[PDB]
Amino acid sequence: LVNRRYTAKGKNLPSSPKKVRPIADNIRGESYIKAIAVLCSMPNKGAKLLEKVVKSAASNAMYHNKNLSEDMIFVKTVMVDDGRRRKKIWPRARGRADRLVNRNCHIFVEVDEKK
RNA sequence: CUCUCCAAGGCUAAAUACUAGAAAGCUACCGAUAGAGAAGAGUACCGUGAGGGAAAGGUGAAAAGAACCCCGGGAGGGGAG
Repeated sequence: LVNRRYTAKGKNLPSSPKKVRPIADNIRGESYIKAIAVLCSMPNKGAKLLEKVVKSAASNAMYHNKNLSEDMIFVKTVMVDDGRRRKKIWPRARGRADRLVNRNCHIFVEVDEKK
């Protein structure tokens, strides 16, 4: 389905997909200007990560299609998958130890020329 | 009774037990949770010490390891090879 000419992918980003998905829901299908404004405004780590990936996707589309400006572009699809995990130890009382997982996420954004 | 043997001195190869290993070979023996614990080692780690004891093999036929360009602080991705 993907026009892989027009897309950006960010692998192993430092946030959990459970925390990045809602921000993706708020910009899926919006216009590029509106999405960029939302991501700049909202002070969430996932918001900043999506901002980088979305800006890169728009840049790729513009570079390969010179007659496409920032205001014909809308964020067509947005996918947020889960990535590698790292386990570190958190020690507790009575010699008990717990493993403390750190999750990463993959982010895939495709833009498309507006309706 | 008869039949055998002649101690209280000292040696003796071979046939026999064994393979940590060395070389030459074999397997209706194993193929990475298997096989020695260990394809990387009694190392990492645990205990004052005696001692106990892991997990981790694979690009491609050849690095011929992605010139250069774009986004990004990078990472990474999108093109070009």
